[PDB]
Amino acid sequence: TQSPVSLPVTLGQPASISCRSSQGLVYIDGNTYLNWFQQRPGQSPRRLIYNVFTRDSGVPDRFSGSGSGTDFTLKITTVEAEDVGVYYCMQGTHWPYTFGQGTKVEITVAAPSVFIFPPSDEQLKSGTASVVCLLNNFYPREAKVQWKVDNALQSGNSQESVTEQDSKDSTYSLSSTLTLSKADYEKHKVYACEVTHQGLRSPVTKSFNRGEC
Amino acid sequence: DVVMTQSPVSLPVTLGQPASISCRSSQGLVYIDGNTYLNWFQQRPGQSPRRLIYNVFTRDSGVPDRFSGSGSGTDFTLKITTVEAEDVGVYYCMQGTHWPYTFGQGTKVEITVAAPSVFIFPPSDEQLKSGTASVVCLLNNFYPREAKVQWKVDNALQSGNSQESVTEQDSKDSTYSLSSTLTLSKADYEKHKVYACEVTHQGLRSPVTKSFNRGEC
Amino acid sequence: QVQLVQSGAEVKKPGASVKVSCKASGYSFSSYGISWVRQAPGQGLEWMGWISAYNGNTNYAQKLQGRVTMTTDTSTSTAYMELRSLRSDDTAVFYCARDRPHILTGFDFDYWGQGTLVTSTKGPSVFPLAPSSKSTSGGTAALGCLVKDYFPEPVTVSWNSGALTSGVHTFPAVLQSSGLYSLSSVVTVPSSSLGTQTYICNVNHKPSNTKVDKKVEPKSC
Amino acid sequence: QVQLVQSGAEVKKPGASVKVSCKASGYSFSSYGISWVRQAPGQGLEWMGWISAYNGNTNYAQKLQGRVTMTTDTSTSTAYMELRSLRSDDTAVFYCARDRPHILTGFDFDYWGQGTLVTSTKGPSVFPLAPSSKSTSGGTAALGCLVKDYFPEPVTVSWNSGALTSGVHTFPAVLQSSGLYSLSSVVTVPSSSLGTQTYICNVNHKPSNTKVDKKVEPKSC
Amino acid sequence: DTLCIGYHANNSTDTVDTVLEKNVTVTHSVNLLEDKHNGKLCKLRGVAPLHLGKCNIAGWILGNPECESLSTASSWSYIVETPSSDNGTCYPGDFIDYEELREQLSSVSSFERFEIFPKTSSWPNHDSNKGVTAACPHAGAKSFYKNLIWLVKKGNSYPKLSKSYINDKGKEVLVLWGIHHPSTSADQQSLYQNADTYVFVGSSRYSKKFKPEIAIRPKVRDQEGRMNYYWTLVEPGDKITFEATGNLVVPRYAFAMERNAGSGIIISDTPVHDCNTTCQTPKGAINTSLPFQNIHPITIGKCPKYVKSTKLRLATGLRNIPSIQSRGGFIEGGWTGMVDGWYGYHHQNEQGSGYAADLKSTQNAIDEITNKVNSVIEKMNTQDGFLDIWTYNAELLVLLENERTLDYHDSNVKNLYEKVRSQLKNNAKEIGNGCFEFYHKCDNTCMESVKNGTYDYPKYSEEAKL
Amino acid sequence: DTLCIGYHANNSTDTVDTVLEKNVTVTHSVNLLEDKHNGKLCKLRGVAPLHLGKCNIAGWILGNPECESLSTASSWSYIVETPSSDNGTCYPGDFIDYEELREQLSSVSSFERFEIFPKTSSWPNHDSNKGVTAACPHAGAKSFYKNLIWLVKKGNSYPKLSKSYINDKGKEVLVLWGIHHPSTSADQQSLYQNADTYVFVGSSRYSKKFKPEIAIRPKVRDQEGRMNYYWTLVEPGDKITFEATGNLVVPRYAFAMERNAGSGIIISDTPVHDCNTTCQTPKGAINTSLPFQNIHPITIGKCPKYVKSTKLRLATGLRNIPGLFGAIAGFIEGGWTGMVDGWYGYHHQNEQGSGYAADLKSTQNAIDEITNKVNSVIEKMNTQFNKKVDDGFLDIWTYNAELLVLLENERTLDYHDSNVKNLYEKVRSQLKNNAKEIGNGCFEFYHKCDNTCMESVKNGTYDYPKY
Ligand SMILES: *[C@@H]1O[C@H](CO)[C@@H](O[C@@H]2O[C@H](CO)[C@@H](O[C@@H]3O[C@H](CO)[C@@H](O)[C@H](O)[C@@H]3O)[C@H](O)[C@H]2NC(C)=O)[C@H](O)[C@H]1NC(C)=O
Repeated sequence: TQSPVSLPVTLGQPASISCRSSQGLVYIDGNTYLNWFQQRPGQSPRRLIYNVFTRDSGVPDRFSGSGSGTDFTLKITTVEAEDVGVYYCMQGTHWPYTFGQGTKVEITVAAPSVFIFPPSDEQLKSGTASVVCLLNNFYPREAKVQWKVDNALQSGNSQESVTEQDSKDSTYSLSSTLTLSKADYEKHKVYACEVTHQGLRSPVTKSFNRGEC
Repeated sequence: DVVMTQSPVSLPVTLGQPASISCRSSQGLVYIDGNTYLNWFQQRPGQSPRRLIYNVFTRDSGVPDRFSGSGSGTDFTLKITTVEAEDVGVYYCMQGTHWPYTFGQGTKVEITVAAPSVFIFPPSDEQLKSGTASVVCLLNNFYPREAKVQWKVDNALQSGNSQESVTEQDSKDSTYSLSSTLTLSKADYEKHKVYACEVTHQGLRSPVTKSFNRGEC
Repeated sequence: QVQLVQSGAEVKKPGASVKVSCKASGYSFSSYGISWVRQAPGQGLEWMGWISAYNGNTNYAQKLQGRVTMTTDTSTSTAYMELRSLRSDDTAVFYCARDRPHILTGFDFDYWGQGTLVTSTKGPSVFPLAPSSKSTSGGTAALGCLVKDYFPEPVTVSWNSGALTSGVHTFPAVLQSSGLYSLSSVVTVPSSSLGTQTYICNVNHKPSNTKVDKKVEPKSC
Repeated sequence: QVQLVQSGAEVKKPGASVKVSCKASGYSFSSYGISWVRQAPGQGLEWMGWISAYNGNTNYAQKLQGRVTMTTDTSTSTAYMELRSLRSDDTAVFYCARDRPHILTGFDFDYWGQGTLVTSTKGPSVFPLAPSSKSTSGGTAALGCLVKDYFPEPVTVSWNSGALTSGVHTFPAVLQSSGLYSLSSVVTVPSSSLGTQTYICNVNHKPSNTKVDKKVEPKSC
Repeated sequence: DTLCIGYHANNSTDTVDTVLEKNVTVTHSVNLLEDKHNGKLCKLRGVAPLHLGKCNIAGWILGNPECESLSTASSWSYIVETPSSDNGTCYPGDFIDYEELREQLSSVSSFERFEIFPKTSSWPNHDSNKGVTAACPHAGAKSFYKNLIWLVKKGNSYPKLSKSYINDKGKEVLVLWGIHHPSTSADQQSLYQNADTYVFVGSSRYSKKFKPEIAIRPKVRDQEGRMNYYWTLVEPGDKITFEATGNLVVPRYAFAMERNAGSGIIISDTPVHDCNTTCQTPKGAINTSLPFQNIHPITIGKCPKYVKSTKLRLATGLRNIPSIQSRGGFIEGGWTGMVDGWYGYHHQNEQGSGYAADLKSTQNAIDEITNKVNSVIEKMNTQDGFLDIWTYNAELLVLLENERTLDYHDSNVKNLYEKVRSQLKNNAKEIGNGCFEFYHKCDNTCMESVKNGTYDYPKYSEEAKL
Repeated sequence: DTLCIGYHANNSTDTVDTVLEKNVTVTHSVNLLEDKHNGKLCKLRGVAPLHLGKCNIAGWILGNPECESLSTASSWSYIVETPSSDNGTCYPGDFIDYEELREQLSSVSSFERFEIFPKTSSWPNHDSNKGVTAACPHAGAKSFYKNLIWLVKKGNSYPKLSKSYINDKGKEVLVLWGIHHPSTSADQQSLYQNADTYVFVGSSRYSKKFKPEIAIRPKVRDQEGRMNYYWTLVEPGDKITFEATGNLVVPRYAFAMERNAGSGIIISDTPVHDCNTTCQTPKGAINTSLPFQNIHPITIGKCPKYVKSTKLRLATGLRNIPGLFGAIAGFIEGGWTGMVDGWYGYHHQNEQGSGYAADLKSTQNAIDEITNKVNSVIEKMNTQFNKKVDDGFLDIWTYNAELLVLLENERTLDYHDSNVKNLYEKVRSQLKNNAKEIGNGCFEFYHKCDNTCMESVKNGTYDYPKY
């Protein structure tokens, strides 16, 4: 049993996760709890603290797992930006190993720099137009992106995608993509994405005119 | 060896009221399934001791229910409700499982005022025909035991030439009996006329004297 | 340099079986000790089975005991995995890692695998996202690739064949109403270097064995 | 009925050995253990040894272990005891009683012996203690025997061969400067019966096998 | 000729528990728990107990009309109460210092009830007859405690009260009184005229001022107001004093007594008998031969320590395996014929056959076993939390010492076989059933040489065969 | 061809105690008593407080001239004292409520000393400079507690004192004062003029009137009269008041502080380091799977429960040899070092080859039962645990735990002894006449049995086709 399932934290200050079991597993000669691994987005998990306390080779001393009997914790002094991803508890003694829900780790205000990219000519030669808006390296994650075509609000024809919190600078990056047919794209001139974010004194708009760099 | 410590060594009691003796050991007695102690014994004067309460509590066959031995582990007692006159003699503790029995000091039980009736017996003629004269004074069935017997020959106090002997307390009437014997040579016996024993005892308003004149019944 | 390798991503319809391999390669290989674990998005992780070529008798998960099967080879130093029936909730990324050859002595995942992601194919159309307006920004330019209409995921995208990594953001793939996936990958660069620095994005969609290298150049109007 | 009997009193000088027997009469002889105990006047009691007819193995007292020895016979159903050296403080009254069959079972002294008093010989001169006076007293007369100058103890004295016991007092023996013992035995009787009732005292000194029956008659002056 | 070794067998049905096995039958064993019973509530010491029927202690000492009037034995060693004896304090309220009073009255040597304040004379300025109530009925009419008097105002006035008594009886006197707490102010006025009243009971050993509270209670036992009951002990010479202006239930009969130390109360339905037994339990009595008992936590007198266990029996002998009924480790079956000792031999030759025990091994075992059993009883001398843990500590120790006992026997037998095996190496082979097949003929005196421990073999084995 | 059975063997030197035997070597075991030793301690970083050194707590809080003045760290969770702490109360007397104060100052989060009553201003009608004595020397001269002021009469008069302070610091303030008890009436007059004096220290949380006693105590530290030391905690907003007509040692410096819960005092000569380790013995691992230790009866912080035992080690495996049922130490008189897979296993021998193999059905069932039993013991410990209950339970629980470990160790080795006897009976019941018993835990195969035939015996399905 893991807790909490969602763990919001910030840089500088430490953190802690809690795992509890049904039986006070030991094994013979104190294998006890299996160690904990950090799985970054789109990456395999790596070893950290095997045999409860023994640290893994090639891992900073910031991490430190401690515990005795059927509850356990894992403390990390000073959270860096790279310390982000999903964490899980490791089944012990049993072969019905059973892992946690795991806890998703997530990390000063930073305003997004906004960029808009018109459809590449290559694409327009196949009947579909994709306009892209890029919000790069902002914090916190809360951000709002509206599309405007000839100043009219759009609805449905846009998809968004966000990266996990950066491993170095603790920022989020976000992409919004306006997918239109080539038909509709030829009917309107002004394409724009309006961005709002806590770090913006005013809403920002990046726009362009069709066929007009 | 087990140290069978008795207490008290001298036990003075009276009739009607009960009594109790105490025995303690160095090591506890069990001996497999509660075999325990052997018992306690009552040894009358000039007689063999008889069984009483074997296996601590189990009473002996042919013994009244007045006796009752109780205890658990080391110590403590053997109680007797209402003491009769026949309940007199020496008592001792049981063996200590391990072969060294080691018995007690066997404490001595002893029990209204009764004045002695006094009798004096002159030397029998048979004896005087062998050069020795024995005068005897008998104090019969008195209580308490404290009694004083003086011999007087022609009214002079005697010293050394008398021996005494007392019976144990009677098993029926709780009285003591005492004998004093004045042993003289036939020479001295012919020199003096008046032979007397003076008796004093709490039950006597005055000292009693029984006397006789030699050769004169 | 000690790491294991396994088979790439695959795709099978509900009903057909699937096989996955996990080679040991370099270097310090216990003769014995290999385990398998799955991870579906939205759930967590659960043990599947274990095997040793000692050969200690293998162990399976009671829930999947009927279907799973374990095999291994000492010469090639490779472990294989097999499943019988498939379904919608059976999709997950299967990982493989080493275990104690003895099994009774202890347990440890010193080195982990890559992750065989198993779920028709279709290569992506890669469109340049080219720097726009004026100097993008005076001190910073943005550019990228639009990797559109591919299936099934997943897809790789590096920049200048690994040379460029600092400042790169590759966004999570997104499913479209068409049933095809879409993905964007951007990077920030000095706006002054645009005229002198070539930027190439390298898109690999292994399900269709497709390689596309798209040069993203500015808008010299 | 199952009373046991043993040898009579004896006497031996320091240096010579002595033997004592203890027959089992009235038995009921399931062959079970026999024991021996001593009792000296002025002291108490101490175990000497033990012997069994079921078990040939015997047990002795460590202090007197060297000198003592135990033997028994099944046919005659009798147990024997013997000592080597003698001394003044080793002299005591020896008793014999049953104990136990097996070593593992409990102990019990259900039946006891008579008491062999072992400790230099004579018969006593028995002199009448006659009651005349003024007939002793109106309601009660006293008379007895003076059992003088015997050695060694012990001496018996009954009256009219057991017929007369009520009112009898037999006093403890007393040692004299001569080295010989002296004893008195008296009885009270109705002073009216003196002229019609014969009174005899029966003195038995077994060490000299001596029997004296002395008639005590009054003083018809 | 054949010589064999074996252990003792017996018809005992005693079972002991060990570390590995449980309910193991053994030849000899000592119990550590006496709960043997069917005893009937008897009497500790010659002194019999005071039996409360239809009442409790409070109703008896106060004198509830429903209780049986003296009567009342002069002396009692303990008091027995009934669980269905719930009619005590007829008028509602609570008995102050009830637990203390219960322990005081437990054991008594002399007890006498006397009229400390006669109803007719002691109260001339107050009405004593009106002190009755419906809560205390006797014969279908209002009555009150026989030992107390409920003083009411005499007409239109309640004068100040001041009565005293000097204990001239030569022994501590138990005095009891009550303080009334009415329902409403109207009842307070109707009973004692005055409104703001007070009560004071002074003595050398005791002093307290009671201010009665006038309040409406839930109304139980048909009375809305309550009444608290107090008591004290007046030493011989001390003077008790009753100063009060209302709300005082003065005493009528006090109790001159000479209490005894210790003792307690038994609450059970068992009857009384005359067997004169010396420990007692809540329901019956026991023989207290054992140092532990499991009947009830409450005990009177010198009884064994209470321990809540299913069974405690320390093992002394070996496992009993007779194996002979119906038609008929290394050695199977026990030697029922052998009774000499725990361990023994069995010879077989032309002269005869018989069993015999080795006393050197047997006596050394008896001395060590007896010594170990006494060492455990020396451990019990350690005089709700400790009870449960000591019980488990004792259970563990009995189980542990039982395994050490049976293994000590198992080792003593193996040492006896190795003693014979090492003497005759080639003169006799091992059967495997704890027996030895004598190749050369060995007579009775030759068999004794093996028992003595002095065997030589200058003769040939004769095992040439074949 | 031959098939044999045996136990596991290894190079382990772990010894356990059983019911019958002691110091028995076993293959696998879990310990139940940890003794590493203090590196230094060195715990939670800074955290040891102002190492007291030559002074004690009383001298430090009062400000004995021999102690080092602040200085003094801002925060500490526990305090360390030395047995050689000669310097406490320089002036004789006794510290009232000393044990209480020790537990209050044990753990602190914020600590600041401030001048509650400045010597120069607060006392205009009394002489504060004369408050020195020979009992408190500093540099070969009479001195006094740095945090207190001993007020003396100003000439021929000692006016009534009345000073107060309101706690505006926003956190409980520790105030300390003293009451002097002179030797003779002449000294009482020479110090405070008045004869029948009194002192009163009032507050919302505390109130007491002190009447000083004038008596000749036996001489100590060159002072016949003594001095009792008192203290209290003023909550933020409460007002302390000092009403007195003599014999009052007013405070100079109070301590505004914010206490923490728990903790205690350590009296030892060990020195200090910095290593960020919690209460459990170095190197802060601590990291003590066992709930038992044998270091000190009481230890400070979140530590395991103390048990004074020579050794406690619960057995899991079997006897290591590189019985009751007859197997261990019986027919099979040796263990298998070559076999490493499992506790119990077979050993085949045929023309194809030879090798060891363990029976996982018996081994896994044993591991599951042993692990379950080991966890059941750690559960029975932690789940269920003034001098006759604090120290009394310790000696009895230690004996109860010793007995239980001894008991459970014998049940473990017999469970292995039985599992092997069951494995041999499983093979024996299969081949009644096809192979005889060697007597060394082996079987002489009369008929031919290849690797696939040997596996049929391991599977538990044996056929009877041939002589
Ligand atoms: C301690 O001694 C024995 C230990 O087994 C217990 O007596 C036995 O108890 C069992 C039941 O637990 C009885 O078994 C029954 O046997 C009949 C046939 O006789 C069968 O039809 C039933 O299905 C059942 O198996 C057994 O008869 C009985 N007696 C013997 C001689 O084995 C005894 O109860 C134990 N006592 C305690 C206090 O633990």
